[PDB]
Amino acid sequence: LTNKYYCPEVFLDAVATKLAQTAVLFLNVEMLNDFYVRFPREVEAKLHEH
Amino acid sequence: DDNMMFITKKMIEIRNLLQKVGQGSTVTLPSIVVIGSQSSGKSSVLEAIVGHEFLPKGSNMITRRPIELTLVNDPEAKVDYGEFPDLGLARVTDFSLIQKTLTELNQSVTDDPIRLTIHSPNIPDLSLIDLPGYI
Amino acid sequence: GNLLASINRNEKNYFGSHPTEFGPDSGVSTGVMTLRKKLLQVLEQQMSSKLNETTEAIQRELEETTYQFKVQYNEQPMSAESYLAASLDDFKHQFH
Amino acid sequence: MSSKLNETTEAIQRELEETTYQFKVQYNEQPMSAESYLAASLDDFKHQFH
Repeated sequence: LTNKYYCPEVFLDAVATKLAQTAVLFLNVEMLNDFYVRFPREVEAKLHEH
Repeated sequence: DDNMMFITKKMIEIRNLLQKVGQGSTVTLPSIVVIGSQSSGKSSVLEAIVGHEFLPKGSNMITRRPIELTLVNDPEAKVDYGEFPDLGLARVTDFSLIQKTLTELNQSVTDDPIRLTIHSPNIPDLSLIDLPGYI
Repeated sequence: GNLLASINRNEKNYFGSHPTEFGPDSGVSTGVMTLRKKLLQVLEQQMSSKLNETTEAIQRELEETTYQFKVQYNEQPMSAESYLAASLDDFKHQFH
Repeated sequence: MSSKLNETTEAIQRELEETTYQFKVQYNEQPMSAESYLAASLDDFKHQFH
């Protein structure tokens, strides 16, 4: 790992993987579960009203 | 001087809401507190009655519980009617029934102060509270 | 009835016995109507003064209630209809 | 009109018989309202989505 400036490919891919995973956790909680909870209620209300 | 009464009425409505928010609603808006010695106390009760219209007062009173009188400008209402907030939706036409009810509360005697609401076109909206006078 | 008017007629009439001692523009003030006007004035003034401080206090109690909404339940809103809808969706999936 | 009432009534009963038999061959005479159809399809979609 000490040759980070000598291997830009490997370094940039590592940063990409990390940012992706920590962003993915908050994404799953804040967005995905909110979708799983709100979506059925919204479907039922909107279909019956429609 | 229409703009004039109104500010006060909106404020009294607000005093009522701060009073009603909850347990920890220590917070509130001021109002008139009435105090009077026994000769003075009798005079004071007479005065409170005279200020708007005749109401049950004096006679034999424990004077244990304060009475939060909240008044409303009563344009568009042609009958002198007074109601109790706790017994909601109850309007009283004659103040003799008000005498029997509130004097029954006087004989019942918490230290909670009964709220009252009276509407009369002659009366300007106010917010006085009458506690027992010194003896 | 009409005791109001009557107590007003007497006040109007009595100062007549000694009008100069206590009548208009005399230093003293008397009768129920001027007293009432003044009561209105003072109530408006004092209430108006306490308005800002009481308002700040209400904002303080609102902030504390809101923070408890942050610590407890992560401030996600909830209505009774939202609760009922979600539970009905769960039951329908389970039943199917 | 009163005279033709008998024959016309018989003919209506006949066409009602034929419509009923077709209700027997097709759909096995089971009742159906639009709401029964909608809710059944909605429960299908809800199980699929969950």
